[PDB]
Amino acid sequence: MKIFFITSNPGKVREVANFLGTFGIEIVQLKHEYPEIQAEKLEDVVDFGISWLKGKVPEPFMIEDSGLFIESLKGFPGVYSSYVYRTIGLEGILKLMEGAEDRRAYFKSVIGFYIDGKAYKFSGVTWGRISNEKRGTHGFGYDPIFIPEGSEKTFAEMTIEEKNALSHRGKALKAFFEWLKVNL
Amino acid sequence: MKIFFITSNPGKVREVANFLGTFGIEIVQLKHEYPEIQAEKLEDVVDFGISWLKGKVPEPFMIEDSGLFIESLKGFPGVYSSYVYRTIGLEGILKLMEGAEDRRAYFKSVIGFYIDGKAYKFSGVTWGRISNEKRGTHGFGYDPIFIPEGSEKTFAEMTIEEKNALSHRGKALKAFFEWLKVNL
Repeated sequence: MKIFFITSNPGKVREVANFLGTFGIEIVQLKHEYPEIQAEKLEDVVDFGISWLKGKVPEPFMIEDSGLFIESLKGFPGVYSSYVYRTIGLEGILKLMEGAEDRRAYFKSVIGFYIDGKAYKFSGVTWGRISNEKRGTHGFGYDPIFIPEGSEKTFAEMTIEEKNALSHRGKALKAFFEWLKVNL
Repeated sequence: MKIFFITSNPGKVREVANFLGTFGIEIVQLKHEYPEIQAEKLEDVVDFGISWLKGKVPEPFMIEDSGLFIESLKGFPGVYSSYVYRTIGLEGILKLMEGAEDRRAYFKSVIGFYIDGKAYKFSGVTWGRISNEKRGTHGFGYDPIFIPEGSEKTFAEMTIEEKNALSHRGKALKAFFEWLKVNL
C-alpha cells in the first residue's frame, strides 16, 4: 500500500519509509508546505495540518510532528524543537542544561493519517536524558545529545533500524502499523 | 492465576484487581511495608522495592508506583505525589497553578512484577491538564483535578472501569496483561 508523507525532513523520510517498508508499504515523500500552528501540544499542530492539506494532496496521506521536551526547562523546546535546533543548536541546549540536577527529557512523535474522509492520530514517546556532550554521527536534530532510558548510547550513535527499535517515531509508526493491519 | 500485590492503597487495589479480574486473575493485597527511595524516576523506586521484598513475600508478586508530573512545575510533584497530596492537598496544587499559562500534566504508573527469579516492568502514561477547580466524587488523590486528553471530565467524575479505560494505571495493567498471556 502507498502512503503520501508530506514533509521536508529527510531524516524523518528514511525512518518512516524503511520501517513501514519491510511490511511492503511504499512511503512517498511529497513536498507541499503546510502551516504549523503554535500550540501547547504536538497533536494540535497535526490536526490543523491535516485539515489544511484537505484536497491539495493525493490521498491517503500522513504527516508528522515531533519534539524534545526537557523536564527542568518546563517542556522546552517542545513543539518548537525544529526552530530552537536551527537557531541555538545543540550547544544552546547544553548551555541551558549546565549544572542541572535534573537532565531528564522525553521525545514525542505524533503521526496524523488521512484516508476515507477521516483523520487518525498515533503517537509515541521515549524517555531519557540529555547527555553532557554531543556524541555520534547518525540521525538528525537533537539525536547527538539524547540518551534513551535503558541505553548508554545517544540516538545519533545508533543506526536507523536501531533508533527505530527505541525511538519515539518508531513507536508511533508501530501504533500506526497496528491500526493499519486492523483497518485495511 | 494469583498475584500478590504489596500495597496499602485501596484505590489502587480495586483498579488492579477488577481489571485483571475479568480475565480470571485473582489479585491478593498483602500489606508488607517496603522502602521507596528518593529518585528522579518511578522505575528506580520500583526496582529497589522488588529487590527488597526478595523472599519476604509470597511469589509471584507485584508492586506499583505512580505520580502526577506537572509541566510548568518541572515535573512536580512527580515521584513524591503521595507525600505532596497528603501535606498540601488538592488546594496546594491549585494555588501553585493559579495564573498558569500552561496547565499540562501527565500521570505515570510503573508496575513491577516478580516471578521465577526475575523482575519485569510495565508502564503507562496519560496526558492531560490540571482543572481550574476540583470536581467529582470517585477515585483517590489528584483524580478530582486531572482531566485526561480527549475528555471533559476529571478522573474523579468517572467510574473504575471508566478510569481504567483512560488512566495511566489501566495502561500499565494492559501492558502487563499482554506480557502475561505471552509468558504464562
